[PDB]
Amino acid sequence: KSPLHFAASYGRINTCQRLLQDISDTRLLNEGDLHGMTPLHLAAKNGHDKVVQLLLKKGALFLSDHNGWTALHHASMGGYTQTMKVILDTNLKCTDRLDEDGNTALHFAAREGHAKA
Amino acid sequence: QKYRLKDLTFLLEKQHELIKLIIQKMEIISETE
Amino acid sequence: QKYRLKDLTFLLEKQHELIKLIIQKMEIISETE
Repeated sequence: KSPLHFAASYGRINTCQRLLQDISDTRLLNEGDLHGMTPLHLAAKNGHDKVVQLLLKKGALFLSDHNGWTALHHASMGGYTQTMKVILDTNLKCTDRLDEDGNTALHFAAREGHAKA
Repeated sequence: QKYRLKDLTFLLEKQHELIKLIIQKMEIISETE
Repeated sequence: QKYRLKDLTFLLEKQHELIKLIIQKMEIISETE
């Protein structure tokens, strides 16, 4: 739990591939820390598209933390267009999610000034 | 000085990318959790 | 403040060189491709 969060948060991909072996218990994959942020949230927050792709290939459900944000909210707040493009080719249903204040991902991408996002 | 500041920003962003690469490639053994 | 900005640029360039040296000397074992 603690190692996987670090490895995903800093893009250490081989550590993630090693930890995510013997795929049978998805309780470790979709479990958030104290702020309720799953590994997918962290990997997208720091903008590591390869880790996001690897986690999605195992299925990560797109949950929500203690502020209603999703992976796309973080990726847009940061401005990483590549991980956004990776996310937008899977379920295609998270584009219009809302946090605690009814903000979409577009709200954040525009507030922070990321034109390409 | 505006031009100088823009060049400074560009260089700092390249440096930030390099540092993130360092963190994602380094060895961690004794200080693991 | 122009003089100050020039000194800042000089220091940042030295730092960038040091970081590139770190990357080219470090150990990479578990995170190799």
